Amino acid sequence: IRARRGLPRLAVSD
Amino acid sequence: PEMVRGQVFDVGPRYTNLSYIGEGAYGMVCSAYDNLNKVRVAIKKISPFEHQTYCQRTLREIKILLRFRHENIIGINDIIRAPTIEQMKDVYIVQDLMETDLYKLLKTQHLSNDHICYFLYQILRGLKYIHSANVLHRDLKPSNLLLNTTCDLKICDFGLARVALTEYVATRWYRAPEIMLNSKGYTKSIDIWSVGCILAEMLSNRPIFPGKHYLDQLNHILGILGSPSQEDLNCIINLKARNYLLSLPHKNKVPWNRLFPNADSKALDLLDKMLTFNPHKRIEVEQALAHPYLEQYYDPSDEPIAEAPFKLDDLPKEKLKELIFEETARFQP
Ligand SMILES: Nc1ncnc2c1ncn2[C@@H]1O[C@H](COP(=O)(O)OP(=O)(O)NP(=O)(O)O)[C@@H](O)[C@H]1O
Repeated sequence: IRARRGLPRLAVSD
Repeated sequence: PEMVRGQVFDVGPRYTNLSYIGEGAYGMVCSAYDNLNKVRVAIKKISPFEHQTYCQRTLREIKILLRFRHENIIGINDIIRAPTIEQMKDVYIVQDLMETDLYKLLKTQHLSNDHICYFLYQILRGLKYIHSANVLHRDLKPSNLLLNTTCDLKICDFGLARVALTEYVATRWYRAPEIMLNSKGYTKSIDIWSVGCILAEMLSNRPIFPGKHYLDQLNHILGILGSPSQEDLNCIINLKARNYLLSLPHKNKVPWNRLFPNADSKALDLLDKMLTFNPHKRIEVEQALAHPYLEQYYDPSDEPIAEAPFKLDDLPKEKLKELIFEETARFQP
């Protein structure tokens, strides 16, 4: 979802 | 035929290089390399044909997951079973490989408010599709929320889903109080309650309503929500359940910000609406998605619903084995 909508990557480790 | 932790996995030659992932109460899950699509997948082995309840779980999960198509719901890529019904004793269900689940994550790390928001959004976006198909999942819990490193989430484990209870389950901590009060006539609101429990557990890394049985679980629920109001007692129609509630000592409500002093106040407002004792006043999935806490994700143009809603418990295990054989025939060469 985030990638398709152009939002920055959200990683589990952060 | 390759073996994993003593159990056989007869999935070759298409799937190879097995690696143990884990086990639920009904299946053993490994990863494998799919030599057709040239990627690693997950494979769940089920051996259900000896018991009525096992067969039901297998048939329900396969019939539903084969007909669902949604980004936040696990799919079935393939199903392996013997070419004859007499030789069919195991079923192997092949799915997209995910990296972990929310249960295992919450045992290891804090979730930031950004994580919690994004996971909650995806749970409800998936649930919006499920409920639009007129299906109840009925067993939402952290262990069946699959996750990958980019925080994509998929709901899995539909063995208890029904179109809108005595069997064994690994955990009852996410079940709605109206299930425990034998109110019957369960609705989509039981899924919202479970999501409420999962949200609370993301905020604190602890289950909010643990308990050794329903009586103990209800005491945990009432110890936080407080004793039900007069109006709440009217939604409990079962004679014995209502008398039981009336027999309990009065308990005060605990403010959410005392239990979760570091949580986003918007998250607590939405939590309050999901963990509403009265199932008729509990928030519905569409209203939950529109809640201010999820404002950066609510996007009704990008939240698909089922094109059409869906519209067995008295069948013997031999008849269910037939139906299982039939629904899986499409994957045979
Ligand atoms: N597609 C998958 N990708 C990665 N891990 C998975 C996948 N499916 C299941 N798992 C892991 O294996 C565990 C058991 O899976 P589940 O699908 O929940 O099993 P069950 O035995 O059929 N039902 P339950 O008793 O409710 O767990 C899950 O909790 C996940 O950690």
